[PDB]
Amino acid sequence: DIVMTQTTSSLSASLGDRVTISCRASQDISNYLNWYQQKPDGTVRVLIYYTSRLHSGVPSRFSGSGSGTDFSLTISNLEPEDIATYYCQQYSKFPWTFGGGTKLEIKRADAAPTVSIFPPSSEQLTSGGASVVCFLNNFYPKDINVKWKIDGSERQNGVLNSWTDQDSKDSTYSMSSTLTLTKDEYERHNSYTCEATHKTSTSPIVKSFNRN
Amino acid sequence: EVQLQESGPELVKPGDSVKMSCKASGYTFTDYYMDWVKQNHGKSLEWIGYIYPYNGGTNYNQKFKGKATLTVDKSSSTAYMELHSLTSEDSAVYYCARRGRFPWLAYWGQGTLVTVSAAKTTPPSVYPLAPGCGDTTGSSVTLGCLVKGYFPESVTVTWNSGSLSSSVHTFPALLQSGLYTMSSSVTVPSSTWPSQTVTCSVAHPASSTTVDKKLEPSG
Amino acid sequence: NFTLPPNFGKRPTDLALSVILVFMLFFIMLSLGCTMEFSKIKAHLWKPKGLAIALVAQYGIMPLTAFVLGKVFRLKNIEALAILVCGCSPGGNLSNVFSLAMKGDMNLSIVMTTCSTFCALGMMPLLLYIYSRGIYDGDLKDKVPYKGIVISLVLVLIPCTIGIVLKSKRPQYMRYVIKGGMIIILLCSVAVTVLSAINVGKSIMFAMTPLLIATSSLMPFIGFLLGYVLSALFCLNGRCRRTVSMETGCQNVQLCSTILNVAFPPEVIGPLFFFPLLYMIFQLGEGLLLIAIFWCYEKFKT
Amino acid sequence: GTNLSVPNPLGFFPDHQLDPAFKANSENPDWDLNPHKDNWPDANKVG
Repeated sequence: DIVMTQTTSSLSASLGDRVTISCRASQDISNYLNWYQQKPDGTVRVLIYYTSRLHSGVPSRFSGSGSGTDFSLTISNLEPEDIATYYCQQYSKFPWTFGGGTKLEIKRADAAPTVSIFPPSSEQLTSGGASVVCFLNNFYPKDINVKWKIDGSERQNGVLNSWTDQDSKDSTYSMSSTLTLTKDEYERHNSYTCEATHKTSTSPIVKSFNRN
Repeated sequence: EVQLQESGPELVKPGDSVKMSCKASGYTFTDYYMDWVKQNHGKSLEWIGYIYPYNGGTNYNQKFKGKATLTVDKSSSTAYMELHSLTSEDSAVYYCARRGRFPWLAYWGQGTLVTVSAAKTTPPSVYPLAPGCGDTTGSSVTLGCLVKGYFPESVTVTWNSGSLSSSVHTFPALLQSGLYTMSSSVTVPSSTWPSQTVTCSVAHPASSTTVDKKLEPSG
Repeated sequence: NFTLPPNFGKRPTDLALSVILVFMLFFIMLSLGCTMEFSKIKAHLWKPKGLAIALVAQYGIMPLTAFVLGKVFRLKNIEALAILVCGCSPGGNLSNVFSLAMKGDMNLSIVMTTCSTFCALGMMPLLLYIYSRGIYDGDLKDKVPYKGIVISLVLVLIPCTIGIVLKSKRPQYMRYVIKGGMIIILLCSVAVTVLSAINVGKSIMFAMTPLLIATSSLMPFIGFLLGYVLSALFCLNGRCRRTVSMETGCQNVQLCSTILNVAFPPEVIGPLFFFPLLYMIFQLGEGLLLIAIFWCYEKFKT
Repeated sequence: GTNLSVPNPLGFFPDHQLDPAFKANSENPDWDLNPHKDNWPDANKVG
């Protein structure tokens, strides 16, 4: 079994720039690699076969060649249509493994997320549970991290984070961090505060919520 | 032009077999291999196996040997795949591809989504959330609506009242324990929400339930 | 609905079958070269009339008859290609023992076999290129083994020259050595028949097809008849007629299987994966029938 | 070329070779180096 590895999981490309997607093989395959492109709405399409040949229909801007264990896929000028997930597949051995991890995104200036905490609803408490959510909005680098102070009780056991795909009017993502809880301990910890840290900013941003 | 059409979304309890159909068209069918590829939720592809329509010759991956059977039905030109004993570990989209001449996958189907769960359909529970005692209005205030508990992933929520199209964020559903949770956020100019009602409407066609409620400012 | 056995290549029975085939080849070649002379081989080399006519017959009849049979029988593109590769293949070493059964000037037989193998490694891609045009526009020129052919030629010539040296040096080992070799050959042959029957199983019913059986039946018989006719027409000795014919009739079918396996996936070549086996068994049966007929004819001449 | 099989004159299967170490009969037969096999769409078409 050949393990196919791709160097980068997410790559920023901007527009009218060429992105070289690098795929590395566990062992030598000698020019038996294919390239596939999966648009956000499924529709997987094959771009390059035999590492040097364009499939009939794909634009002539798609290129990329390599031999041995290192392979590349060049795009030249990058149109908005060429924003998708790219895969490298080998067929040297029968299992026919895939690369599995290259994603593209649009470059823009860094932005500080808009942070806002939300106290649990009144009817939520009567249901028999407790949930607090802090929202991060319109931040470009999607690799931020979030924490919960809980008055010096930093925990990550029961936290859930939901990402968001890049929009069209902008190029920034969003956050949905929830802290699932039941009753009889939500009031046992008094106040809570979401702690989102962005490496772009030297210091994090805090919103503190108080029962009273 | 060759085009492949799949069966459609499926929902099966654990341990109950399912079948995937791939209606080929645009070519004479019985001269090209048909490969099946499974994509995990994260987005990693694995090759399951192939079938030769002319004689039904099949060869599966080692992992999928136990739980993958491929049939062709050359009369109707619709390849099939069966999974037999499905656990919760296998899910997400399965693709049928037509290998062309040399060993490369040429044309792909739209993909069939398979979900394995024992949970029944449940109407969502809608919890409205408003800013607390901070009252940091500034220039604009962000509002939202939160739902949870609905099993089938067919929820849609639209404000339809002060939404103003833009400044609306939606988030994918998450699996806490058998049930899905999702939320949405909206940004409104200051002094508008405390005076003009915004509400949040959520529709769940699978359970045929619609909830439209407003949120009073906290105080 | 053609399905190969679940584990065809990797099985103890298949490895055993290959081992017995190798042992059969070695012992057959040793006991078969134990009846040659170096001087006669040199004389046949220095008089290339028989070698030239044998090569002309092989490489101008077998590919041509394969092409004509494929065109006449209206076979599929893959089926017509499978017979063509068999026709272009060199004459196998079965011709040597077959000619031994008909007292056919074994030195000429081994000379023809060796030179035919060499000319095969030289010109088989050429014959494939000029005969395949019309079916399989693909290359198929780099799929024919090249180093393997010469390696096999040397590895089968080694026991032959060992036996020749043994005969020339000291002949009193013949009775002890020859009988033992014959015994080994008989045991290996019955074992190889049983093992092939066990391994193939019921999958042979798929590849019999009336057309495949027909072409694999006419091709060796046509080769025998045409080679004999040409050798007789060229005013050759009666002894050389039998060996020339029974060499141009036999073929090395391993190359056809290997080339087809390399060039195409197993599912494309499914039903005719057993075509080399059918050709081998049909040529063996026809050769045995011809040997029996010739022996009966000789009995009539007493 | 792409074929490195040592043919056996009395052979009818691809694994019948003269190699002493019978790697063809093992789980990793390396006598063929042509993964770029041709599916030949018109293999079963007459003419």
